Formats: sequence, C-alpha cells, structure tokens
Amino acid sequence: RPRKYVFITGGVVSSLGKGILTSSLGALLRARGYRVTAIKIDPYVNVDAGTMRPYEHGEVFVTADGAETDLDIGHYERFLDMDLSRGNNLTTGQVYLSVIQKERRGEYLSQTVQVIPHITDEIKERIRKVAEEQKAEIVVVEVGGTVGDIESLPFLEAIRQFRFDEGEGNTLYLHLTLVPYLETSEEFKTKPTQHSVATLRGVGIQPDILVLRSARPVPEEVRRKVALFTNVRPGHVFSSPTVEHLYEVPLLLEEQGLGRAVERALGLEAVIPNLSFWQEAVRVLKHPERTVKIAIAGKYVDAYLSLLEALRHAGIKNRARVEVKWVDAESLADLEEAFRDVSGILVPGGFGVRGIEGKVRAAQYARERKIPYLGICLGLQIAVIEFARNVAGLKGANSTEFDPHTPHPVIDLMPEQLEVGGTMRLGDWPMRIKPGTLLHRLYGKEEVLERHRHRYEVNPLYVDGLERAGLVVSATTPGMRGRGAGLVEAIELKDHPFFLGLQSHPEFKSRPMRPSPPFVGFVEAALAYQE
Amino acid sequence: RPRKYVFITGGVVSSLGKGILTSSLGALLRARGYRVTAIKIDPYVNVDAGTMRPYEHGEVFVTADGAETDLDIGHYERFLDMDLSRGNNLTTGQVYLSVIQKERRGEYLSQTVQVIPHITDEIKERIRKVAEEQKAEIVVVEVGGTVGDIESLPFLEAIRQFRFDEGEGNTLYLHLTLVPYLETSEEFKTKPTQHSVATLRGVGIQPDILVLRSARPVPEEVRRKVALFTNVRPGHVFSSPTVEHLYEVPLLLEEQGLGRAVERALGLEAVIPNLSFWQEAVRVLKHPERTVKIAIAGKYVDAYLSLLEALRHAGIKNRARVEVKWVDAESLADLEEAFRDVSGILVPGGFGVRGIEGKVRAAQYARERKIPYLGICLGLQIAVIEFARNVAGLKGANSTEFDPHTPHPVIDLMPEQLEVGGTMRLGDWPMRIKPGTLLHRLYGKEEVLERHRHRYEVNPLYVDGLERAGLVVSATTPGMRGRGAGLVEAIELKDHPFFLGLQSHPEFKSRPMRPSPPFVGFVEAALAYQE
Amino acid sequence: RPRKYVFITGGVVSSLGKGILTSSLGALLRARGYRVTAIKIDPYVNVDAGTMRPYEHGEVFVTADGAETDLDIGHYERFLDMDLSRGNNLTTGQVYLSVIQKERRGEYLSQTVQVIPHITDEIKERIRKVAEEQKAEIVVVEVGGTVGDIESLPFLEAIRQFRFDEGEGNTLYLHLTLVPYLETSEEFKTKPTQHSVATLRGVGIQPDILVLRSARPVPEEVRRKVALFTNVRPGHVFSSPTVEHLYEVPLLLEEQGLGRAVERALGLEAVIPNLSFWQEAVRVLKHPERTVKIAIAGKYVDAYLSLLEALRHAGIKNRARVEVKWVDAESLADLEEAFRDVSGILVPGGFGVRGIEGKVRAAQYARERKIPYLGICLGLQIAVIEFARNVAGLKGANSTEFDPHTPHPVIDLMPEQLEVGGTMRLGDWPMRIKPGTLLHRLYGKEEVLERHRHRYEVNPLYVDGLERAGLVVSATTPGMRGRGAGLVEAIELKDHPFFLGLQSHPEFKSRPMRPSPPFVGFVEAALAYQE
Ligand SMILES: NC(=O)CC[C@H](N)C(=O)O
Ligand SMILES: NC(=O)CC[C@H](N)C(=O)O
Ligand SMILES: NC(=O)CC[C@H](N)C(=O)O
Repeated sequence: RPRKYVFITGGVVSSLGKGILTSSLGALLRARGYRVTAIKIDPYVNVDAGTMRPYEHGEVFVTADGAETDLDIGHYERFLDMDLSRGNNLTTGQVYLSVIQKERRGEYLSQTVQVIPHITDEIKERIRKVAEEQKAEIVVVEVGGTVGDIESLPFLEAIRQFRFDEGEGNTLYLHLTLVPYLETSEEFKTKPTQHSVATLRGVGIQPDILVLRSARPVPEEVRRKVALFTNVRPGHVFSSPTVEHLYEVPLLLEEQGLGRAVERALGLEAVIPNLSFWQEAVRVLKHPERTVKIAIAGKYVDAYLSLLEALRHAGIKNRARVEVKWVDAESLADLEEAFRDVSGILVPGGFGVRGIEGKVRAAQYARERKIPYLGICLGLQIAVIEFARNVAGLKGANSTEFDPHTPHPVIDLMPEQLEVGGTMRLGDWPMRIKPGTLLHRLYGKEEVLERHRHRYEVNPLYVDGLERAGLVVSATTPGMRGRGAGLVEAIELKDHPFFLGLQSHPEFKSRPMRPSPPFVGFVEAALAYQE
Repeated sequence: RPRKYVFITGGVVSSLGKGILTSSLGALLRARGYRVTAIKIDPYVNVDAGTMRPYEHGEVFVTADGAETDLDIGHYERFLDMDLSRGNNLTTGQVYLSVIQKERRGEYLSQTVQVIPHITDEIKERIRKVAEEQKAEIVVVEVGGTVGDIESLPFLEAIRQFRFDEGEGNTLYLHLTLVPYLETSEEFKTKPTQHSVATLRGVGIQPDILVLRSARPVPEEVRRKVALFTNVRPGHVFSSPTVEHLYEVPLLLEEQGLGRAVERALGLEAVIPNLSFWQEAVRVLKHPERTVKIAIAGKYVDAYLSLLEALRHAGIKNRARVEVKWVDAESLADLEEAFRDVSGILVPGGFGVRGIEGKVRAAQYARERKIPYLGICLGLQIAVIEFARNVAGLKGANSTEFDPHTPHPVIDLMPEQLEVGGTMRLGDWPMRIKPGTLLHRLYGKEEVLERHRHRYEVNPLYVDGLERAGLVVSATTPGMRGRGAGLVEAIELKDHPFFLGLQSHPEFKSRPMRPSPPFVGFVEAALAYQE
Repeated sequence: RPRKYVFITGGVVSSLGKGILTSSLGALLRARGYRVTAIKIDPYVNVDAGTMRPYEHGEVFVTADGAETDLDIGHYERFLDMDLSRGNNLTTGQVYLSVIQKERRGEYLSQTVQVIPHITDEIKERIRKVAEEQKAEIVVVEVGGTVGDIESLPFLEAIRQFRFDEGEGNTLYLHLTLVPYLETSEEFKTKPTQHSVATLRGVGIQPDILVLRSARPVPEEVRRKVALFTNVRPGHVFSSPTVEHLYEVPLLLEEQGLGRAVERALGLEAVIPNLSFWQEAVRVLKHPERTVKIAIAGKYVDAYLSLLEALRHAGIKNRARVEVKWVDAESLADLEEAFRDVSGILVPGGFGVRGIEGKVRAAQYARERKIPYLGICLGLQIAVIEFARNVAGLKGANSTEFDPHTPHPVIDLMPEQLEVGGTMRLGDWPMRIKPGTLLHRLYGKEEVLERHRHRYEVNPLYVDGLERAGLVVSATTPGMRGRGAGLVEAIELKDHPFFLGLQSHPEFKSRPMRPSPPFVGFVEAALAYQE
C-alpha cells in the first residue's frame, strides 16, 4: 500500500485561509480512518519561529517536542487530533542551512551544489522523513507563500518532482485561488484564477483540484468555465465560501464532494467519513444553550490563537457560548467597570514588564471579588506575585524578569541547583497533580503532560512561606533529564470558587474533540458565577 | 509641436472603471486647453456594435456620423465635450477585415501577411488617422479587454510600437489594476498588481503610471512598495477609490496629481486646469436644492446609460436631484399606485412588441392626469399611437412594427416616396422647430441637429387628421441626402403642462456642461408638477 | 471507434523540419493500415497561398480541387500517399474572415463575438469537418509558427480544447524543439527546450511526446533529464537528428519507438508497420546502380520543391541517382558548355518574360542535339514557341503573356469560344492521351487526371499548321464544366529520342511510391542518352 501525497498551493493573494483548508482536508481524511499528517512549508528564511515575538505578531505554536513553529501547526493538531513535531514545519532557512553545512563538510564529494537538485532533494527528503516517522498513509503538504513569488519556487519544484518519484496515482495537487465577487455587478471574476493556474503550469505543476475562495460559493456554471480553461475536470472544482465558524469548513467541503474526489484521485476505495463530532460542534456553536462572558486581561489585546480556540472547545463541551471581553492590561483604572458583566477573568502569557502591574490588579480583584480566575504561564506568575504581596505581606515581591532587584524574587530564573543552562523549558513536561485539589477535580488524573515555553519559575525558597499564607501548590513536576526537579507547575486557592494557575500553556494541547480541563473548569466556574 | 499619445491598459480583472478613468483624464487635459480625443479599442470580433441588441445587454451609443459604437464613446463625449466618430471605436473585426480584404485584392504585393507587422500596422494607422482628422494634440487610447488575455495581444503590441515610432517624450503608458482590500485584516493585497505589471512587461510594455483600483484609496506606504517592485516611480502611482458620483473622479485624480504627472511625463509646460464646472456639478449632486421623482416606463428596466446621464445633467442645471422609479412597461396594472409619488413620466426607446401596450397605458395616463411626459423615439411613437386611438378615435391604431396588419398604420416604415432603402435613419439629422411651441421654448432655436437610430416614422397620411384632433407637430426635418423630406421629428400637446416627444435620441448629445433642452424642460416641468 | 487526434507544435525556433516530422508520422500511421489525414495550420493572415508568388519565395502547392496551398501539403500528400484538399491548409485569414462575415450577417444572434470561443470554435469546426469528409481514423494537425509568438495563440487554444471535447485517450500532443549541440564542449543545451515547454504549459498545453531536433541524436541520459523537467515520460522523448535523405526520417522515428509510443498513447492495439517501401527507397538513394545528370533551365534557380521530388521518385524507380545542374534561363550564352555533361534538359514552369528567350534557346538546343527534353507547363509553351519559330517558320511567334503584340500568338489566353472568365485552369483536369505516342508509352492509359495552374493555352488556330510542320499533339482535354473543350495538354516530337511537354504540373501528383510517368520516362531517356 503506497503512501499518498496531497499538495496544496495558493494563488492570486497570500491570504485565503489555506491553513484551515489544509486542516479541514486533514480532518476529512482522518474521519475516514486514515493515519494522516500535515506539513506546513514556510518559505521564510527563519530557521524556525524561535527568534520571532511569541505573541505580538501572531502566536508561535509549540509542539510536544518543544519546537517553536508557525501557528498553522496548531490548526493542524486541532483538526487532525494528533501531536506534530519540528519536522512538520519546513522553512527555507532549514533547507538551505543543512545543504550549506553539508557542502562545507565536503559531504557532497567535491561536486557543484545547486538549488536543483540539491536544495530540492533536501526538501523532498525532509518531507518523506517526517511522514515516515509518523507512519502516515496520507500526507498533506501545504506550500506557504503565493504561487508567483520568488521564495516558494524551490518548494514548488520540489513537490512537482514527487509525481515522478512516487508513481501514478500516489500524488494529488490542489490549488486555492481568490475569485473576487462584485456585490453590484453580481459577478465572479475568474481571471485571477486563470492567470494563477497558468503561472503554476509554467513552473511545471498541473493542479488536479481547485478550490475557489470567494465571499459566497461559486455557481456551477462559473465553476465549469474555470474547469474548462484550467484543464481541471468540472467535478474537481470546489468552493470555499466565507463562513461564521471555522468548524463548518470540513463539513461544507465534504458536502460538495472534496473528500470523495480526493479518495478517487488517489485511487483509494470509497470510505464513508464519520463527521458526527464536527456536525454537533457546529450545532452547539450555532445554538448555545447559554452564553457567558469572561475577560482576558492581556498585554497584546492572533496573539492568543490557541487560547481562544481552547475557550471555544471548553464552551462547546459546556454547551455555552463564551464571549471574550478584551481588557488592556496596562490600562488597569476602574476595575468595577472594566470587569462589569464579567463572570471570569483570564490572565494569559507574555514577556516584558509592560502591563505586569496591570495584570497584578486584575488578579487581586479576581481573588477578592470571588471571580473565577485562570492564569496561564505568566498568568500564574502574576497570581503568585499578587498573593505574595497582598496575602503574605511580601512588600515589593515580583519576578526578577520585571524587577531584577526586588527584595523578594518569588519568581526567578531556573534555580542553579536544579539546572543542568540559560534555556527555557519547552515542550511537554510531566506534571504530578495533587489529589483533592481543584486541579485534580478537573483532570481526573494524577500525572499528565503539558507544553511549556518560559524561562522563569516559582522560587522554591518562597514556596513554604506562601503555602503557610494559604497558597496551594496543586501540582509540581518531577523534572526532566535531571532538570527542574520539584518545580511548581500549578497553584490554586482553597477559599475561592475557582482560582487556578499553570506554568504551562494548556491551550496548546486543547483539541475541539478533547478540551483542556483547566479551560473546561474555568468556563464551568464562569457559568456558575453567572448563577 | 509633436502629437502626444497616452495609452491606458487594465489588469487583474475586466471591470475597473477604466472607461471612466480614460474619460476623466480626457477631461483634465481638456481643462488645460488641449485639443484631445479618445479612442476605445474593443478587442471583440464584431466589426461594430451594429449587430448587437441596442438596449438589453447595455446601451449602444450612436455618434453624429451615425456609427453604432460601444457605450464608452458616450462617456468620452460627455467628459471631453466633443463629438467622436466611427474611428474612435477600434475593434478586432475592423482590423482583421481590412487587412484580409486588402490581401485578397493583392494590395500587399504577393508577400506573406501576418499579425505582425500587418495587423499591427493597420491598428497604428487607424489610431493616427482618426487623431489627425480630429486635429488632436493629445490622444488617449484605452485598450479594452484585460492584459493577459488572448484578444488584446495584437493591440498591446501595436501600442508598444508607438514609443519608437513617435520618439522620446511623446508617449505615456498607464495601467489600471485591482488592489483587493480586506475589511477585516485591514490590508491591501498588491500581488495581483505585481503579477499583472510583470505580465505587461513580458509582452514588452513598461507602464509609466499606475492607478490602483480599490474600495478605498491606497496608502502612501503601500503605493511606494508597488512603485518599487513595478519600476514605476513613487510619484507616478495613484489611487482610484470607489466614489458616490462619477464626476468626482476627474477631481480626485487631479488632486492626487495625475494631471501634473501626465503633463510632465509628456514634457509639456505646466498648465493650471480650470475644473470649476466639475467642482460645482459635484457640489450640486451632493447638495441638491430639491429632489423630484420621475418614472421610466421601459421594457428593459446600462440599457439607458445615456438617458440616465441626460437626466442627471438636467437635474444639475435645475439644481435638483432626480430620482428614477423603474416601472416595468409590460406589468402596466394599477397605474395610480404605479405612478404614486411620481411627478413625471418618461417613455424611452426600444424595439419589439414586448411592453408596447403597457407603454401606451402610461402615455394615456400621463396625458389625462396632466403629468409631465417625455417620449424618446419609441416614446414618441407610443404617444402618437395612444393619441390616435383615444383622441382621434382611430381604433386599433398602431405601428406596423407591432401590428403589421393594423387598419391605421399611424407609424410605419420610411414612406416609399421619401425613400432613396430598408436602412434606419442614423446619426445627426436636421430638425426644424416650429416657433411658439413648447419645443421652441426649450431649445430657443429654430434649427438644430439630433441623433437618430430607428426605422419607423410617423405616417404622413395621418398627420393632417391627428393635427385636427389636436396633436401638434412642433418639429419636422427637411430631410438629408434627399431622404425623409418632411418627416415628423417632434410632437406635443397644447393643453398640457408638459407633453413632448421626439423621434431622435437627444440623450446621446447631452453633456453635463450642456444639458439636452428636452430633458431640462422635462425636469423643470416635473418640479413644477411637484408644486 | 473514436477518431484520434495528434497535434504537433514547434518551439524555440521556426525551422525544425516540423513539416517532414508531421509527414513522417503520417507515413508510420498509414503503414499501420489506418486511414489518416494531415492538416497544416498556417497562422498567417493570407486566406490562402493564392496571392503569393507561385515559385520565387518557395513553391505554392496545388491540390486536386484546385486549391493553392502551402508547400507542406505536398510533403503530406507524398508521405501519406493521398490527395488532400483546401480544407487541409487552415489559415488565420480563413478563420477570422468566416467568423467576421458570419457576424455581419447577424448569424451570431446579437451576441458579442470573441476570439474565444467564436474564433476558436471556427478552428475546431474546420479541423473536424475536413477530417470527417476524408473519413479519417487518425488526424495529424501541425501548428505553424512557433510557440511563444502572437499569431499561433488562437490555434494553440483551439487544439488545447480538443482534449476535453474528445474525451480521454483520443488526443495526443507532440512538441518539437531545438537542442543546440556544441561541437567543442561536446554538449547538448536543453534549456531552450525547457523554457519552450514551460511556455506551452503556460498557454495550457502539456505535451505527451517531445522530439528534440539537433545535429546528432540526443543521448539517453540527456533525454531523461529533459523528460524529468518537462513532465514527459522518458520513453516519450525522441530525437530528430539531421540526415542525408528525408525518407530516412520515418524509419529512424519508428526505430526509436515513436510509432509504438503513439499507438499506445492513443490506446490502440499494437500494429506492426510495413515500412518495406521506405527501407528500399532509402537503400536505392544510398546505393544507386547508376547516376545521370540533367539540367533545369529555370528562371528561379524551394521554388521547384515538387519538381525535384518528382525527379527523385523517378530516379529511385530507375534505380539511378539524378544530379541536377542549375542553368539560369536568362544567362542563356554558350549552350555547349552550359549543357556539358548533361543527358537531359528540363524546362519548368514560371510567369513573366524574364528568362523566356533563354528557355527558348534551351529547347531549340535540346531539339536539334537530340537531347531528352521535358517541359512542364511553361516548359510546353516554350517548346511550342521554339517549334513555331524554327520549324514552322512563324517568325516572332510567342505567347501573348510575353509579347501581347506578336504576329503569331501561338499561346494566348483561354479562347473566347471555349470560355464560360479570366481565371486560370486549376486542379485536376482530364487528359485524353493519344495511342501510339510517347505519352501513351509512358502512362499506359488513355485517360488520366493531372493538376493545373496556368492562364495560357496553345492557340487552337495554330494547331493544324504546327502539326503539319511535324508537331504531335499527344494529348488533349475534353474540357471540364463546359470549359476548355479540346485544349492541347501535351506535345512531343516523333523524330527525337525523348521530347515531351505537358500543360499541367505532373510533379504535384508524383509520390515516392508512385512516380509520375513523364518524369520516369525523362530519367529513363536521360540514362539512355548517357549510353
Ligand atoms: N509566555 C509566558 O507566559 C512567559 C512568562 C515569562 N516571561 C516567563 O519566561 O516565564
Ligand atoms: N430605439 C427606439 O426607440 C426604436 C423605436 C422603433 N423600433 C423604431 O425603429 O423606430
Ligand atoms: N507556372 C507556369 O508554368 C505558368 C506558365 C504561364 N504563365 C501560364 O499562365 O500558362
């Protein structure tokens, strides 16, 4: 049974929702029982998303293996319901760096190294390597950038070569384009699509399937015209209309027949997908039994893409619509009005002093006014800082990240004793939950894994005291590779309806099919608070 | 002093308002005192617009010389304020037919005839010939179609050759493209523009000026990015935002600096344009002293492009906003409600029986209820028919176009005596107005020219009787080339506030700077009726 | 059983021998028993080759139906061994003229007519119409021009559309390109091929087969590289090396596997071609039993393409190599040296006085010195003129074409009595051969058809006298459609080893498989003369 490859390119304009299309096709294939994996090719020169801002210009996703990748990997994980790794985000920097380092070591045996075939071999090899490791039966590869630009050329060439390498029936090429619709003229402009496919053909790729992005679905007559001038059969031209909920996409594509078309094109026996989860999730999103509002007091108010997705997953499970009120951390200054008509307060992650003191106030206000509180990473550090100051009377308490000279570094770098150097804790780390805690009630397990991306920890030296003040350490980590043994992973308050914080980013693991308990509980408590 | 040529191409999509851009640049140049002319190249194979439907799929304009052309010629005439001719609408059919007929006659002297240079020579020759006849100092040529399609290729090549033929400083190339704007992302997508210009460059043309069509104006920073990747200097990239009134375009383009950029590029001494007319016309359109509503009882409710423009011109002169209520002729069946809140009824032109009887009812209703009435071409024939039936008691009266067997053909083909064969009366025909009539009051002249396009006339044999019944022949034509001597050109009613009809299409000559009197009076009477 | 279409395009440069490739594939298919036909698309604007010079810039072929076409039709007829017609030479002029005339007649029903789909529909319709009339099972269509130029675009689009129209397995696309070979570097440059195919793909066509034109055959390794970067399978990339004899082409292509590849691609059951004729003809050309030299006293010394082919066909049948000595008619002035080592003199066709008197001398010299003489069309008129002057003593005798005022118009326009106006006799005309003549000995029939293209005939009024002088009219035509009844078609001399002339162009019908008797005899007589 040969491995199947489905490549996805985009044309006309850079933004078409190609990430969600890839994810949606991934879901339709997994809904058929196939073992699938998606690879996001990002033509940029950055080796990885590690040197970029973690939130500001859009969230940087973190995989179980600790890789910092493009946010699309998160989409992919959510729609396919599986962990991806560093190998699922391929960049120009990675490819050129390996090939270049390889020829400096003389491993190319004195020959002249070139984009073709050397850079292109590296690209294909990485695509196959990761698909092998994940035992994929079908692999969906999304080419970032836009057909017609310079950066994606090496990648378009690389994937073009797969048809010959893999043999007939094992590769399929899909191209997504923009079809402008004039509300007045009431007409769909297909020329951009025509020119884009012609350009793609010029580099050597003939799409087998086309998806036309437009405000509304593209009429059959129009789709036929496009089919005939592109060399794509009529039944292989589909629409990608704009929709209210992202979860609707897999459904509308399957209904039009994308799934069937794909199976056939790959010469696979027809399998009836089970889309029961998506259908119900979309039903819940369109008809919530109730709706509650919570506030996100962040300093970056797609910076919290995974966070917002996590809230949505929890909402669905609670059969409730979760409305988000964005509260600018720094502005925190009438809290009564800022959190008016708010049944929950969430303090997300971030770096830098900006907004810290503002978040501190939100936490205090949420602790005193018995308002559900969820703190993620920095959110926990904030809570620890606010508790340290106003409950343990540790005046000036803070994190050395914000005040390197505070007299009470309740949050500081990795303790020298627990170190092995100046690197963050990234990826999955085991978390031992304490029985009888709120954390325990939510998970229902005593041992779990959550993903991390931070360089500051709760200072051990202060734990004993804070606990005496009434702070509960509902979770700790046994460490990993002899590092961070004993570090605090979660904190909560006993005399509060819902006050929880975690050092990790549990949003990163949240899947619409399997919500993150910390968020499930947060939403549940919110609803409770709303009475 | 060399003749200057400004070529205008379009890219990305077929609809960008390139016709109005051409017209607007034409206006800015005439506002500088230059003798200008515009040529519309229509890549279609039709020799002319003569075999197309006159109204249904958009109006077919008629020039003073009787040529049936694309509607853009009308725009051109209105913005430049000058009559154009058959030579101002160049088509593929015209070009290939002349070259082909020429080689069949052996006039190419036994050589192999080809698209290049023979078809391209014909195109350039026609462009120069018409510009010469019109003594143009600056000629604006608009290339129909979209860069990247097959049909316009011979024309793009033809105009590319002008740079070398005319010598430096005498040719300028402008390209209009679509820049999609995402209301959400709040971003302008410039890739389509980039790809389009790259394609244009590929055929051999480097634009000197670019105009970016988009919902809103394109920011300076964005325009600079486009300038740098297209080879067009920053100061030569302009915006074409969507606007309320067409007359605003010349103004916004001049303000941004298109006029100045053009003069400079053509090496002409700066001239301060006088845009006083446009500024006031736009002021009137934005702030009408009053507004009246009139109904258009037509069978095609851009079929009446020139008609609606004519109403707008009249409105401006009357400093009033004219609201049009579309009344489907055929549906005419409660007239009281159909013309409710209507201070004027206009019955436009058309061919075919469809809606005739419905129009007849509108006329009768407008004659009895003393409601201002304006009938254009068919509009007059309708009025004559309704008057014949209900005032002269000529039962069954009609036009032989609708009832070839009516016992009273008050409207029929060109009288055999007045003929010279089965062709329509097209283009300007002299009209002798009768002193003391409503027609006379409106024009203020006794002799004028109006454009025609019809094959039916008021049957002479019935004039005497109809006049006795009370119908007034306020105009007749002395004929032309010994044809149609004596034919009725206009009719009106003495005992009515405003009841007028003309055989010609006076909308075709209406200019915003010089409104058509028949419409000026119609609007004036409407206002009167509204009290 | 579906009709199969094989399209042939050319890239990089205009001259690649694509005409002979088309012809050669045609031969391989007919050698398999298929009914085939070839259509030559000539992108030029000339409706037909009728207004071009008949010889000067290359011969203009004439088909049985009297059509004047591109010389490729001749190749086609020779390799396929079948008569083609006007419909086998499609031009831009024909296509645009029909569509244009059609819309002027309003036959497009008021719609806007465009290159696509109207011009393209006309092209496809003409291709199918002619294939139907000829009951073709396989049709080979050659696209003139070069991929990448403007003129052939409408045709490339037209043929691209056939794949969808005809359904899978019924269309095949072949592209011929130039692969430069550096004699020094000893390398084949494949980039031109790469860029050309990329351009072809850009217009929407993916070649299934490629033929690389180069000085020498392209190595397998190189062919594989081209296959991989063009999307064409390795076994479908072939070579077209330069060769000594044109007849070698079908053979080398079949040997490489073009025939097999084509049958398979069209989903046809393998048929073993019988290439026995070509193999022997090539054997004869490489190893002639003998060789003789004849002189061609023409005024255009590919003007005589069909003539030279006819000589080659005759040579093969006589198992002798025929060497041609070009003798410039006008220069005729030492005949002894001009015809030194010449065993035969041929005077071909032409128009105009230039060289007439020179040809006259060659004829006289050939008649007196008992040297084999073959006169084609003008060649016969010359002989009649020379005989009239020097044997019948008709001083000043001539053709009115050269001397409108000669006192003895032994050759003049179509006799007024035999006319029906000022048109030439074109295409096949029946020729009644007289028993016992040299003409009869050669053909072996009394009635045959030969193709014509001339406007001058032997003046009847002079026949009687010339016959008395000793001239023999070995053939006459019963006329056609009541025209030219009785006209002289051939003349010969009784007291001469070989002196023959014909009014028609028997070269046009000569096929390598079936030589034209007049030439067979001419060569035979030449050999005889050489002793
Ligand atoms: N993303 C975050 O929440 C980071 C919190 C803090 N900067 C740390 O390094 O721990
Ligand atoms: N356009 C018109 O108004 C045409 C009216 C009528 N068909 C005529 O030929 O006179
Ligand atoms: N091609 C020819 O041989 C033409 C001969 C001569 N011009 C004729 O019209 O008969």
